Amino acid sequence: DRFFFIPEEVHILPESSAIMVENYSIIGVDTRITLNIRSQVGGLIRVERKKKRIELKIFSGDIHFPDKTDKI
Amino acid sequence: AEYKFPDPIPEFAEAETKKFRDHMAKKLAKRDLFEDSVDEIVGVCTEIFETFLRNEYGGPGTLLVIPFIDMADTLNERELPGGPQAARAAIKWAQDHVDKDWKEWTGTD
Repeated sequence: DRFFFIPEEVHILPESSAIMVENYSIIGVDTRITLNIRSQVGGLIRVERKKKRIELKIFSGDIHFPDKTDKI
Repeated sequence: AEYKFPDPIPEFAEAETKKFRDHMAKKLAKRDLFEDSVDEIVGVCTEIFETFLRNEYGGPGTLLVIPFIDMADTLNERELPGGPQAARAAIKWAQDHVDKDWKEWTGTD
């Protein structure tokens, strides 16, 4: 009766691609990712390097910080 | 080899602190919750944020939440109103400006 759709921007790139965004960096809309690729949405940047490819994800949302009593 | 973050730039900290203080003064004045303690809260806000930028901030990936946690605690310890609200306003401005301004200041992508 309800279905969900989280928006995530994922770029699968070759290992030799030049990445111009740092890991855990916050980028805005239209931020250049590679020489020919620009980000469509803004958020946190996560770069995962695999054996032959680089997986880059852009996570939209609000960044929150835990408290001492935060039982998350 | 543990990655070594770039050293904090005192000149960048001074420029960002002035921008942070101006935004806090304009933002906190619009709320009646702070009343007559706007200047004191902003002054306490300016001090902690300036200290973090001078000593610990080294660019993207170093914007810690601890100074903003200290923001709510210090105001609450001094019995100043709007502790969490002032810290929330400060952390929202930092998320939108601090990392971007460091890249412009240093010329790094």
